[PDB]
Amino acid sequence: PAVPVIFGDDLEPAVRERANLYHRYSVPYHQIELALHALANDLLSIQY
Amino acid sequence: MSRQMWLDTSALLEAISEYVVRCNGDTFSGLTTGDFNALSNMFTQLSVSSAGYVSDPRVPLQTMSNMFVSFITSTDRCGYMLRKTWFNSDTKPTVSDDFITTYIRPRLQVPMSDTVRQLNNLSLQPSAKPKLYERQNAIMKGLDIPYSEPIEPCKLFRSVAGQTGNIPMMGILATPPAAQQQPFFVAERRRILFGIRSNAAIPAGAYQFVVPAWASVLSVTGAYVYFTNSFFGTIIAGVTATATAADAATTFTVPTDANNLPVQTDSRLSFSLGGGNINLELGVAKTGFCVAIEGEFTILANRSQAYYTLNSITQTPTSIDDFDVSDFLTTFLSQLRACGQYEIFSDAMDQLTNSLITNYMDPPAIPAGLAFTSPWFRFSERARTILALQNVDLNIRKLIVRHLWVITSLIAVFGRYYRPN
Amino acid sequence: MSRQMWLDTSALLEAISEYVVRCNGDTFSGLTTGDFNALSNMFTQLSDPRVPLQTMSNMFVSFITSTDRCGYMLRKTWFNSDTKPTVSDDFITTYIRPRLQVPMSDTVRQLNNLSLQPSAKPKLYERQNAIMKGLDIPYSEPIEPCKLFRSVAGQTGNIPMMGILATPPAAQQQPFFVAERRRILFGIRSNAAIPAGAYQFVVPAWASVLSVTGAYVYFTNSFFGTIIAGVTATATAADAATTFTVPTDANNLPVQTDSRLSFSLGGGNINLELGVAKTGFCVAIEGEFTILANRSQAYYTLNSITQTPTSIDDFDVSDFLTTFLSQLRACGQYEIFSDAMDQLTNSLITNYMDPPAIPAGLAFTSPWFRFSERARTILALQNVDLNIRKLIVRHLWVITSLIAVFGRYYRPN
Amino acid sequence: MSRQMWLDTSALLEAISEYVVRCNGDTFSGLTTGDFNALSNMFTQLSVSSAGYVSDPRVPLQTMSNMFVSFITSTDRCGYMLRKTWFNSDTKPTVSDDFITTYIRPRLQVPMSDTVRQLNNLSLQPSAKPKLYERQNAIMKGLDIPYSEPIEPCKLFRSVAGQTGNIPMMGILATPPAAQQQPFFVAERRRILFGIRSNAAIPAGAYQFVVPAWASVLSVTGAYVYFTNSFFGTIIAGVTATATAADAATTFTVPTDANNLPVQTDSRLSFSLGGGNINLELGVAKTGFCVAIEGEFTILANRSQAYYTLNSITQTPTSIDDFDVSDFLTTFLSQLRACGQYEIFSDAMDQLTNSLITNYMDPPAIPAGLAFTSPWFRFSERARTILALQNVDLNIRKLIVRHLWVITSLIAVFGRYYRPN
Amino acid sequence: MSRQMWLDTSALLEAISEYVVRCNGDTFSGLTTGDFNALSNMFTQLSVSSAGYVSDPRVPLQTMSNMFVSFITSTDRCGYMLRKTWFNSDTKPTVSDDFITTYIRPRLQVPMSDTVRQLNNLSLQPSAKPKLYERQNAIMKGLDIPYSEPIEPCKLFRSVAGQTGNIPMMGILATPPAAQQQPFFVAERRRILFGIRSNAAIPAGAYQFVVPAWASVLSVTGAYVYFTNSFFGTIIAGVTATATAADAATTFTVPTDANNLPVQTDSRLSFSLGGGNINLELGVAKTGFCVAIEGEFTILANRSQAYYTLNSITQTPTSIDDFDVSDFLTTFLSQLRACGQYEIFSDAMDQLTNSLITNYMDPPAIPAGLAFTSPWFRFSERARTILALQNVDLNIRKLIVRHLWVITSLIAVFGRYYRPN
Amino acid sequence: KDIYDKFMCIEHDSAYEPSLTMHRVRVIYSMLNDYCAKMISEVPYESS
Amino acid sequence: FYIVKNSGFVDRGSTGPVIASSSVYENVLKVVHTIADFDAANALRLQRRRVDNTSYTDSLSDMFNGLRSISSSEFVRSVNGRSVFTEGRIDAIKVNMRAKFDLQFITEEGGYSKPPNVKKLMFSDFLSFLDSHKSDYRPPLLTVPITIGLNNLGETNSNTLRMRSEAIDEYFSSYVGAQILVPINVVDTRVYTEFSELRNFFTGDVVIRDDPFDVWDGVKATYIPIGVHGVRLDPNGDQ
Repeated sequence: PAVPVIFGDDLEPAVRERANLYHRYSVPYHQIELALHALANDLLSIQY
Repeated sequence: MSRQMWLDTSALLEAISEYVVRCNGDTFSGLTTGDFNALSNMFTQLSVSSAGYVSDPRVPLQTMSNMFVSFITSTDRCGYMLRKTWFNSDTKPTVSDDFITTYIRPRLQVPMSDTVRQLNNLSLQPSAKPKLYERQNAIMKGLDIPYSEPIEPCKLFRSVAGQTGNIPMMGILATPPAAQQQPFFVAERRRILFGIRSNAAIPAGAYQFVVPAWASVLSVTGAYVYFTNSFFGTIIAGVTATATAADAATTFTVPTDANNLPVQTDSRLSFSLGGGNINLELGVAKTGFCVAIEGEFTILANRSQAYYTLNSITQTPTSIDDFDVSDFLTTFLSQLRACGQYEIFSDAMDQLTNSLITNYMDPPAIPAGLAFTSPWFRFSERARTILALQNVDLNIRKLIVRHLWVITSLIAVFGRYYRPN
Repeated sequence: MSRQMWLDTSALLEAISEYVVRCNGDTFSGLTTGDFNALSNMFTQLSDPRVPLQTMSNMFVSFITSTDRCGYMLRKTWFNSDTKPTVSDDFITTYIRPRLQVPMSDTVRQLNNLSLQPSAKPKLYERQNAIMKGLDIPYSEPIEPCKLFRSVAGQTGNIPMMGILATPPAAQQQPFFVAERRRILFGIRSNAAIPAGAYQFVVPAWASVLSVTGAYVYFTNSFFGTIIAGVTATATAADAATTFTVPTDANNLPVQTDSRLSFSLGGGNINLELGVAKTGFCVAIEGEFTILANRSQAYYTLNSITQTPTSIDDFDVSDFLTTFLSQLRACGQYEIFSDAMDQLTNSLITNYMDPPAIPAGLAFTSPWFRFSERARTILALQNVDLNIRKLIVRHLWVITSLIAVFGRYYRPN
Repeated sequence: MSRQMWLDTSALLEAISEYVVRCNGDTFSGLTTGDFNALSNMFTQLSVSSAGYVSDPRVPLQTMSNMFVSFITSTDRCGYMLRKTWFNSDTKPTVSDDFITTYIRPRLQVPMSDTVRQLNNLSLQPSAKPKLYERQNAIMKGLDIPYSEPIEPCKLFRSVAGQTGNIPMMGILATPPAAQQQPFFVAERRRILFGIRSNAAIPAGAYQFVVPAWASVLSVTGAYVYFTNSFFGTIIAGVTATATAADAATTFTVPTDANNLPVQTDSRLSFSLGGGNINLELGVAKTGFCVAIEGEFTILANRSQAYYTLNSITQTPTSIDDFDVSDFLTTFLSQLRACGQYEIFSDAMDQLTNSLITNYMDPPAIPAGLAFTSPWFRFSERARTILALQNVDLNIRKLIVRHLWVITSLIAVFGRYYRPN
Repeated sequence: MSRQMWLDTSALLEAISEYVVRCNGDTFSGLTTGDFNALSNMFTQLSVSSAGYVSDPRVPLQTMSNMFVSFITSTDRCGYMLRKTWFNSDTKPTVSDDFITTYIRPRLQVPMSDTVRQLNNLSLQPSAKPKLYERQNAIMKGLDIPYSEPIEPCKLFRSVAGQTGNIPMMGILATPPAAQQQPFFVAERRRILFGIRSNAAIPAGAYQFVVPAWASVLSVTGAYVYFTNSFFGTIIAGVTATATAADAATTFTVPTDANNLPVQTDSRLSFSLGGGNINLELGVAKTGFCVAIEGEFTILANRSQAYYTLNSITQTPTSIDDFDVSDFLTTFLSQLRACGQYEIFSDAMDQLTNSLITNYMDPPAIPAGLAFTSPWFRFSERARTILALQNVDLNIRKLIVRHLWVITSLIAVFGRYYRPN
Repeated sequence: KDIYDKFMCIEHDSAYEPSLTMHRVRVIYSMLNDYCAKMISEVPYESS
Repeated sequence: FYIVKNSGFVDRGSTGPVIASSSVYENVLKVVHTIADFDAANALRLQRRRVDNTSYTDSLSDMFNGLRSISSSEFVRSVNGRSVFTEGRIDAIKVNMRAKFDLQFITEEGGYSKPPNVKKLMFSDFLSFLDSHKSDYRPPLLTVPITIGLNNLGETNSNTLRMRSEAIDEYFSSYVGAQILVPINVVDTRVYTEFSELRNFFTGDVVIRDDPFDVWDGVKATYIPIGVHGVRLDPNGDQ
């Protein structure tokens, strides 16, 4: 539905991360369980 | 973000409430009822995720409302959603505020949801008293409302060329007549009223009644049409409720049915005030008469727009209801008073209302003559006043009203759990 | 056992009902609805499923019938505290026990008071709690003002005040506050015109807890479908505005306007100001009535009662007994019960007054299922301290409801 | 910067004062007092420059007042604090000024500070004479005041439809009556007064009294209620205080209590005037009566907002107190006169209070008829004036009074150690 | 447990309150105040059975109150406290009840704590409005109150043969007189006054006033003694306030001071009403006179036991104050209303009060004719009632009152943080 | 049964050992690395 | 945690999921003594007194004896196949100490051949605890075991008479005997009967880029000066 990683940078459309580069999977895990790993996206952001 | 995003979330909150009421006193020890499971899962989606386990649902809900009030009260933050474009587009705004990144975001399923919606309008027994959601969709996107959903006609009432009030007409219908007067068309909670009152008699024959703009979208089933002399309990003067066992059958006819509709009969009628004028054939002369249509009133399929788009509005000033927001604010108000903010809030709202009004008229300045005679939570009135501004183009006032409503509704939903202390 | 222990089960039976009505006609062949599944598990948590429900009602009637069995529930102490009692009756042993989940269950209950659209017509449970433990009722739940009515200084009753409103006035009388199912009425009837200015109205006790949203406030002359004399609902497009104010709101609340109003009678007084003199005027407030936050106690505690005797509704019990009664008449056991209950009621009144004796002047005008009345009767004994009367009402109520809930499936064979 | 940043620092300076009071004459040779320890540390927190033990706390405290006066005078600098938004939102302003940088910043420990604060409202014996910080919070953020803090009724007073003022109503209460007049409700420092004056005896029976908007906030404990004929020491005529051991009991009841409260009795009572009305029952007819409630007065829970928000105001013009600012200015004034600036200050203030009001009315200009009858420090009066402008609507007026007040107080606190030389 | 154990803990809760107040707005980050540490240390000691360190008090404080309310609500639990023994001895009882074991336990340091208490009665400026602790000790163990502690004489008033009431006498003092009536000794908040009223002049001579039992324990410092005509702002008839610069000085004498005490002089006097009678020498004849003593009143050394033990009470019925509990209840009451329990709580106290009274009279049964006019928290009035039972011997009635008081006090202390939700 | 032990330490009561909370703060940071930095990248799927 | 003479819970014939347990439910306990904190419990353990000629006891033990003992048998009591509990409530001592409860599940197949081995904690063990920690300067943690018997009679199906009812009860007695316990209410479980909802509980999102980001590490971006060039010295702010 939308990009999971939020890079605040201003980029050329050509290289800008977009929705269709990602897919969302529904897995047999409670959100609580996946929670921590979701932070990676936040870390991946301010670092690279 | 998107006006859409706010709705999807509002809907979720309204869903949470629904399932709370569903679970009240149904939370037993040895079982996980489906309703509770759903309630549990909804709580789970409300927070971020990084909000961890939910041990006491009161907290995340409480936290969310608190952040909402400190947001909805600061122009600097919630400004973005006050500009014209927020109401008329699905443009993801470039605004950074951790309230929105946390709570507001697309929640509904597509396209399955939209579809279930459409199917409902064709459903047999819709919710008698619907969620703000539906109203929100109508007032903002101008979507359709269920075909069988009932409504109290008197709300629909708007000012027309002739009579400029539904309630005011009361004090006059109770004053004896000087001579044969003009017809009148009024509405109660559960019935529609029309007729002619005179101090002299009125001959038997055909009389035409021009169904008012606002009422030309009403439909009724299981209705009883009879002659009566009361309007909201107040007695109507200058009319007769008399009849002989063998009087000449009095009937009327609407442009949608080729057969005559009887009056004063134990037969349950079904007809619609759409299409034209009611042609009434009075069987036996009467000294002023009043017909009553009492039954289940619904808005004619696919014409609810007139009401919610605020299109049924012809003249200025005008009478206008609140689409029921008051009925939903109750709780949030109680919560406000209960912690002493009812005042500090009431101030911040005038501020919000004023800034909204502003972004609608070029050039950017509060129009002169604007002075409210009521507080933010008495919408019905404030709407009247917004609509009464001679300065601004009518269609813009209409928008402002609609806009204010959506924001107001949003409050009624999100603030309910406010507790700062 | 515990009072909580009963309420807990009551709730579980009202739940059995709710889900039964949910599953009606929604029980298909290759399909197991979530509702039916719940209902099923509730049936299990209790004990074909009709046989058991029956056995249970039977043993209940059998229990609440003999004063020797349920004696403990009639003591001033059972209603006063959550102290587990010492009793061995194979009914309580088999059916009464905790069934709600703590603390969760409670947490939900409160989250509910803040809910947007609570139930329009709540379960007995919610009432039981308010009346017994003095809990809160949802802030947005609606009630019919006339039920909220209790006798006050100025007037004896509400309904009776009708026949007096139908009689032409002799001279400018005293203010009146009366209530219908869907609206509140207040004004001053007179046979001589009344100047225009400012008029202080003091909101009665019972009515000071009400709050209205989506209301039309207009001048009328009817009350419960009856003509009010000495009042004129006349006016003209020229007449000056007739506003009114309440302490809770800083602005003026207009009358005879198509505008929807929402104000609160918690300020204690309505300040009304007529713009044009009238030969008797009656203002009406018609809208949605809810009970203000934290003040729903007054109503369900009977603490809103000041005079004696007084007017009193039945907290809607009558409406729930219907099922049970109809099942009694089909057994002939209607009379037997009618009597056994007459004892159950005596004994309870007994245990509330020291020394232990059926007080002076206790003749019941109506049978056990006309609570609204028998309540009036008990609230009428001046030889017994006031507060103790109130309690007997509240207490008697709870047992009544419990009956309304557990007997339903009664089929004594 | 942030309005919050100013309050926080005020509270610090206001705390430094407190401890200076504590340490006076308790500074001995070999002792180490928790008080002096606190003080000397606080002396440090002022100056961003340095952190060495202050050998002479006079120096930095002075430098600070001086810097402040020099800031608060120049509208080019302290202008930002006079904007509509500064009194509203907690949005750190983009302003660069030597003062703000060196002395203003957040100082209260969070969240602890708030926790303590709320825990306090429930405390048994709150300060009988509160720091300014408390009012600053109630007047600006609308926070709660301690549930059992005392207050003098008359301050609480405001103008009502019935009677215009309180103090002035005295002279009228003196003049014998023409004939049975309308009820009066006045308030002294330590007691509330109500009753009905008449030259002719008025019957024994029930009498209803509508408690005013300003007094429906009150609640008393440890009270003696009796019949008197004095108001602020002045004699009230048209009332009798006569009675005899035979007279029937004279009880009064309040909606909040289902029991009769006795009058002219040695028992100490406690009741709430928030019920909306008093019901008095004269046991024996009296030629004019006046009841007095003398006890400990407190503002009901979650209601102090009415007083501190100026929401108790319904008329215009109106009688308004000053929230006691006058009592705190004393020091600053006496320090101004000391160096001959009392004059030059009044002129910079008038520019401040003016320039302030300006920003409050769109479009941006001084109102017509702004006749300041008193100087900047007689606030009570200047408030009446602001609140009497028919041009600007009530709300904006009130907002200006509040905003003005906060600035006023802010001065009363920071100026004190001012010595130019 | 021990009556002592409750007092001890109460003292601690009160200390906690005190320090919460001391810390309010004095909690700056980067600075650990000695006060804040003490506040913190006390919290720890509160939840000593479950912790050795505390982060935020918001919770344990709440929990404690909630549990406490749940305690004095159920007779079954707190029954042991309503027995005659609990008020008499320090026998460590054994009660299996979570609340008692968890919160009620020894807090004060012995004997050092007592030593300080004594050293205090001797202090120069004791607290003007003391804690409940002091009162609790006085009323229960009958200990001494500080020698310099000021008090309002009117509270001290009790009924004596001559004049039955204090406030009631206001009515008679206002009615012009017939003959030369008996002398009156009445009292106000800040001044005590006596005299003789007549319609005909009184022979300038020597008059003797017997000092009433209740006032025979008073002492004044910094007092002006003048002639006056008012009493609580109510005019007294049969009294001359007139005097001439030529008049012969009027003086009075007390069995303590061998010297004459001037009247209508600007000299601040110091004397004691203990010892017997006041000898007044009227220098000039006057048509009714009223001497007034206005200054600071304190109870004499070692005589407080009279006031606080109810030994001032000589006859029945009698009017008595409430030792100010009502001024403390305020908070706990405001918290009960906040969650609609104010109703149930009352019904519970009633049960408590009754259950308590019962345990005092043999055989175990509510006395005949026991009718309460007031609710549990209007103590003053309820004590009057207990004290008015002719079938129960005096000493027991007093105890009922003293005992009931302590419990009421305790409630006012322990309940403050109640919030169930 | 093993719910993040390095951070819980059921054996010790945080109410008698303020030291623990300090230790926890320490752990938290190391958890950024052990959990938060490990990004779920492979959810297995098949065509059906 | 509670101290009690004897306890257990057998609910034979039930169709519920719980049919046996080493512990009981909270409402079945009657608290007659309350030990405030570790300290106090420890203090009582140390107040020894002479009982008779050759024996001594201790305030804690002395208090434990004051409790009514309910026959093991009475716990497994049954009437026509349904377990019933005619006895009152279990007299018990409430100890307000922090404690960890070790949960354990056991599945009852229906074949009553080999009795399960349920871990039970005796009063004796609690004393043994208090003595190994008498000197500790901060309360120790008691690990209290609690077993729950899950109803799994589904794998057992025939109508043939194999044994005597008395035997079945005797079987279940294996669950009773515990002296130190924590209420079954303590155990927080979610119980699903329709697979559907078990799934709806266990469902979550993970959005993942199809192709992994290509992260460049050793990029070397350094400034390089251009050749010789005309240098202009910016002039100082003049007047």
